[PDB]
Amino acid sequence: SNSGNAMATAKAVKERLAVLEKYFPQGMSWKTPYDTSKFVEISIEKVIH
Amino acid sequence: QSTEEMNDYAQRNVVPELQRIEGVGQVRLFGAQRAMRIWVDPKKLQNYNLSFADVGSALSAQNIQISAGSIGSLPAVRGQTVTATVTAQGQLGTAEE
Amino acid sequence: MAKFFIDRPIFAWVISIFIIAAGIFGIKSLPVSQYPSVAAPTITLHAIYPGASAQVMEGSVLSVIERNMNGVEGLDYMSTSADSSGSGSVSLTFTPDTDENLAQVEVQNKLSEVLSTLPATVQQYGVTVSKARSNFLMIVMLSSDVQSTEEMNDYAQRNVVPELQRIEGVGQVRLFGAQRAMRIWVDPKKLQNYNLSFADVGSALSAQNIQISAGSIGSLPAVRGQTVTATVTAQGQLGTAEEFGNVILRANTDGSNIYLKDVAKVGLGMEDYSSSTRLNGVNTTGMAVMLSNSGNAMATAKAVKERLAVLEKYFPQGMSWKTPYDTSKFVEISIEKVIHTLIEAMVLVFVVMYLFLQNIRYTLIPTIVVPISLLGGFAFISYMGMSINVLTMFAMILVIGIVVDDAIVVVENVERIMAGEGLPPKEATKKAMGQISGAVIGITAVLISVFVPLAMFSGAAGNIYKQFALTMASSIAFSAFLALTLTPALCATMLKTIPKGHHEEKKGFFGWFNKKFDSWTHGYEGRVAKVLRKTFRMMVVYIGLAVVGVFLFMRLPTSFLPTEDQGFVMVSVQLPAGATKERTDATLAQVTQLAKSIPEIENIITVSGFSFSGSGQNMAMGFAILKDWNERTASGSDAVAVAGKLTGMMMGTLKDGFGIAVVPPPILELGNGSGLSINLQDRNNTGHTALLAKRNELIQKMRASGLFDPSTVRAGGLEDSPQLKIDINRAAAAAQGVSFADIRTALASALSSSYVSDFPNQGRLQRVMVQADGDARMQPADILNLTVPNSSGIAVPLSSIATVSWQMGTEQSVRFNGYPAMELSGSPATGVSTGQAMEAVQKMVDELGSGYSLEWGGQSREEAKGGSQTIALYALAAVAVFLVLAALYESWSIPLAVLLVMPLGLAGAAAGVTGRNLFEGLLGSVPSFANDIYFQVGFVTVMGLSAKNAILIIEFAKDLQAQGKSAVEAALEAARLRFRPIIMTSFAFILGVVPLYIAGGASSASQRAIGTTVFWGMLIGTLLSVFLVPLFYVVVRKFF
Amino acid sequence: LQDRNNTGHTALLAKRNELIQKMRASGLFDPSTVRAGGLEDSPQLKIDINRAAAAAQGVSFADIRTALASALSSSYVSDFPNQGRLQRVMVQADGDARMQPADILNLTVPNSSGIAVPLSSIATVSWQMGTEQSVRFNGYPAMELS
Amino acid sequence: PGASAQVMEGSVLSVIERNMNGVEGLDYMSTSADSSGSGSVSLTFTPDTDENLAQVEVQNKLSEVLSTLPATVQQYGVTVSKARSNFLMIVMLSSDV
Amino acid sequence: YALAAVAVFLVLAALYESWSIPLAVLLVMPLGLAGAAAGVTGRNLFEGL
Amino acid sequence: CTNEDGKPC
Repeated sequence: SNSGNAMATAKAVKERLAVLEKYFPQGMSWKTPYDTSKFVEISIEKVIH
Repeated sequence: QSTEEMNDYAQRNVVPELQRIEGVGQVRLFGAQRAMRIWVDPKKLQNYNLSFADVGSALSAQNIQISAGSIGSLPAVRGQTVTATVTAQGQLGTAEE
Repeated sequence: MAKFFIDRPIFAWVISIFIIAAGIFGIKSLPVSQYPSVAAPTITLHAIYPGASAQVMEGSVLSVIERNMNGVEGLDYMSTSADSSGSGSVSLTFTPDTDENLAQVEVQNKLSEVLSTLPATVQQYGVTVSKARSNFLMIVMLSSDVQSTEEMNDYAQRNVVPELQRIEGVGQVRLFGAQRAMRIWVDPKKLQNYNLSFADVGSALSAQNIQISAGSIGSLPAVRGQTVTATVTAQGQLGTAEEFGNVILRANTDGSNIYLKDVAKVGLGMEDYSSSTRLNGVNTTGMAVMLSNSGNAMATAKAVKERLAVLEKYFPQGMSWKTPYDTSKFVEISIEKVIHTLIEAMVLVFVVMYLFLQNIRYTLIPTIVVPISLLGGFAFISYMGMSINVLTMFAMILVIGIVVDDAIVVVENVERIMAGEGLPPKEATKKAMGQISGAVIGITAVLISVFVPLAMFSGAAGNIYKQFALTMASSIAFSAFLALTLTPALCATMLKTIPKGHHEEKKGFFGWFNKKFDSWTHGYEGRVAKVLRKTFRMMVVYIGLAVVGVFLFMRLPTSFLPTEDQGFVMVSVQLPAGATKERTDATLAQVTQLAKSIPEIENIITVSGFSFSGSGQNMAMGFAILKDWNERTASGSDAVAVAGKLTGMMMGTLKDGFGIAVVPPPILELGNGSGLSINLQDRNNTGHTALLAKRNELIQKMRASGLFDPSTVRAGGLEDSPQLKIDINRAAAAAQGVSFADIRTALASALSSSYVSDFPNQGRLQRVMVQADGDARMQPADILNLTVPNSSGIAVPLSSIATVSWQMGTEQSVRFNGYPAMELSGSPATGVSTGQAMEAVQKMVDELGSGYSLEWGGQSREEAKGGSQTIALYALAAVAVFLVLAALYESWSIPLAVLLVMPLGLAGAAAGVTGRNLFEGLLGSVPSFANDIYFQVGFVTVMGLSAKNAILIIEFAKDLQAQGKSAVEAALEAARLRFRPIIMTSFAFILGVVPLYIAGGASSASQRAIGTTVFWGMLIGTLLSVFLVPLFYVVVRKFF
Repeated sequence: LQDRNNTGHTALLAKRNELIQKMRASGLFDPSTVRAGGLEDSPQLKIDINRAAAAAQGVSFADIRTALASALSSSYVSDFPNQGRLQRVMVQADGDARMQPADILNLTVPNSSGIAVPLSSIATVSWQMGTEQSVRFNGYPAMELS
Repeated sequence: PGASAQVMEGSVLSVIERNMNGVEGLDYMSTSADSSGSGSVSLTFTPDTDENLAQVEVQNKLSEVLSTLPATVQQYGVTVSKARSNFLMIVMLSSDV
Repeated sequence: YALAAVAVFLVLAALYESWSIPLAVLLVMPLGLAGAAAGVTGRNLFEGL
Repeated sequence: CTNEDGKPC
């Protein structure tokens, strides 16, 4: 959303998914293979280094 | 689980939780939630001389919600002791129905 | 900054004039109310679906509305509640920082997207979005005893309400009652006599009561030569009961024309008939005046009462008005208390200054510089956009003490110099200021540092802390400024020289007191020398005292705000499931005759068919309004004692149903309430019996196996009642000629109401509703003998189709965050805190398999987040105080001498609270004082004052040692120099807070809490510091 | 000019007319520029349907309401594509049929039998003098002048 | 449609106006009705009061009272406007064909 | 007008350390007022003439 | 104090 953050939103989504996984039916799993925040975090880490 | 069942579960449980997170602008499911699909056959309609509006109206008129009321309503006669809610289903919920 | 103004008195007076003007202009533009807004934004929907049950209503309206609301920016959580009365609500709570107006606008714009998908009836009535927050001001009541509630409701809505809305300051007026309506009471027997049906009545009334738009003559595309234009008019609407009774239902070929009066009776009635109010037994119609943000409450109450007294000259015979409850007398009393404490503080400081300094022109400087400080505080309050409210005035009452301590310090130093060295006022003032200026700046910095964190909290308690924080900090900053500019010049220009050898010659009470205080000071310095002689013993004694204080502090209950006697008591009647409004009315009459007996209760309002714990025909609630506190000065005449007496009498006499009286909390929205509210959900939509079984299993796990005081734990919904269900056999219904449209028609028409059209009633439109007569709506046989017409027009018994039967069903639904939920309550008994109790219940709910979850409710949402913010803020404040003190003293070690007096004040406050709880448990009723918001505020205040005293002592001892003395000599002379101003400040502040120690009347609960804390903290902490601070200095200088 | 004692429209109109009259002939205002602001009230045509006779002669009321509305008012029937835009189709009588009051006094309504039943019998048309505008200012009835 | 000035006023415009009291920053109100069945309510705020907050508050006060207004009004809807009323230019298109 | 006069008085009293010279300076406003009013009146008379 | 809203009363 306009005025939204990428890293914060991605982290929040993944945490909520980790919490929601407790009520999944039998056999169902989740995974985010496409995530646009890993690049931001790795770039900030490299710059700080 | 089939992909239709998983799509339904997603829409029901996972999508509302995700779209009320701080920052999510909108969530899009690559699929659709479930529905009751009636697959009409025109040649059978003709064998009986029916229509498509016939099916539409037969469905709309037999799958309605009945809001019955209550026994012993507020403007009552002197000496009424008990009230009670009335309940009639009216709606259909399975494919055999 | 002090020498500049000691030489420029007129410049100082000009700045004070500017401060006074700013403060007055701020006081004249400040909103006056009882409380601020602490709760977070909430919006509600309030749909209406007459005749729908909890299940039908929920599933077809409320779920559909709610599942379009995820994504409204700022949503915290979401709730839903439907009952068997035909009304349901969706309640969205938003996080703080959210704009209530933008939130409501967004909720409405989302609702508009789905309004079409709801049933046709729900669309006819309309969904009403609105904000929950209310700024309640007053209640108006019109009682007649001679006219019905409909006539009174109509008169109110037409004459009294539209004139109260116009008064300045009123933000909304609400009438509690159903409007008028043209009621048609159809008789089904007469209907079937003529072979008509309810659909005939509905269609005829919709076809014969219609609005006609005729048009105009001489319209715009006209013929050449047209000279006149004119609008045509026609009246196609009915307006009276006779015209409605003359409606034609069937015109025969014979010309007989059967009418609507043949099969029904038409008269003006009401819309719902659900609720019914009474004041002291007689009919009433109540309004609710609500203040507008940035409005004055006292002025609006005065204007409302005057307007009503003017309007009363046109009331019909028997009617009269009355405002039983009014929430402006609270803020008025708070203002009066502020003024009285200011005046008594002036008297006390006058007496102290004259007794010690022994002259009159010393008692005029504080009298001049304290009001200016409070005025600057008012100015700052106004700038930041706050209001005048009960909490702001308590903050003023608290800050008066510090603002008088400043002046006492400065004037006592100046007089000491003038008397000891025989110097003129200018030189003496210059010397005193050179001694105390840096110390004053450091004290101000430290006070700001310790008061800031109170404003950086979160939640509702954060909004409650912000009042005290900002008010006190602003007042203290202005007091410091006035102490560095106006007090020095006042001392330099008003005070007169002391002749060399003037004192020691007094012959009277003054000489006797001088000798007495000289002896007391000598004894005091002897005792402090003894204390300094043995250092290890006194230091271990101090460590013991500090640890004991911390212990007594931790072993102290918790709370938010104590319940206060606000003048009224609430009552909640509840009869067995299935009762009617007649038995509820009888029980309410019993309750009224009971509350008449209690001589402390003046008025009693009674509401039927409604309660905060659900809305049903077998519910009700009252409002017992007590006399003024002036008359209720006795042991068993407070709100809690009256509640107890009333509950006892109820349990004694009530025949049908039970009732309980309670004293509600202070802050109605987010005010202290007790319990671990829970909302057990099921993610898999397993059903209602399964979720109920799981709720009961959890209640069982909690009751005995857990540690939750098994009496308190309880379910919080509404027990299931028997219902009447009608299976419809479609197979047999089709074997005959009965369709399924006619079954729905018959069932929905036999028992429920119908909104058909509108009609103009003397100025305003109203509804027209069709419903059966009462005699055809009462027994279960009125639904079983409902014949339905088959395809051949003939009737068919509904027993050969439906087979009605009795069953137990749910009378209430609830969703939380989109999942069916069921509320539970509880409370950890003692020794177990909310933290581990909540962890235990979370693990319990974890034991129940997937598809069942726990969601916290109410205040548990705030209590769930750890209390790490408080510890973090307090540690950061301590670090900031240390930094400021190191900057002031130019040492990294000396600040430790002032940081060691916090244990003393903490121990004093905790011991005073504990001792009061013991003394009132032995001879009194219950422990009333705990570790709540007011304890926190009073403790911060005592800590600030003790830090100020210690700062001055240490800064005086550090300069003396620099002159070439030892450390013991420096500490001794600093104590001997600071003895007198400490005694004066203590006398004044303690005798000033004493009136808060015995507070009785309006809001005396918080006043007693803060009074106890401050009194005992100041006393004990001063008595200890007066002897220990020199020792802290000595050991901190010898250790490093 | 507000009225706060709810004295009606005729009284406020008379007061405004006298105020306009003495604003002229005072010397401070130049006449011919002192004028009542709101649009003037003019005569209107009133139709008084008689439901008793309308029913005795076997005439519905929806029929009367359809007749009256259709004769003098444009109806918006549908939308048509005009050169790449949806625009409105509107039905209305031609000018000759909606110019005089006789064009509405001589209407007829379907009887159950299908007959004319002139509106002159099941109604009564007459001239009135109605208000063309009703203004309020701050909650009270007002009238504007300048 | 079809309502006189008096009926239109007393049934819609007074209903809205009475509720529109207490809006933060309101200076004075004024309504006006005509025999065409079309009226208005104009609310004039104090200068130094923002147009956007004023409009949102007015919209919220209107929605609450909207449920009671007549059925034809709700069907056509009540529109909001905050534009000036004095002209700036007048563009004249002319042609001979 | 009263606010302007009071502000002038207060500012002058602060700057020069007196409650008297501000009075002396405030006694000079009536001269300006008389001048301005007489000027407007006289120009009105002249234009009418 | 009726019609769904209790009021402090």
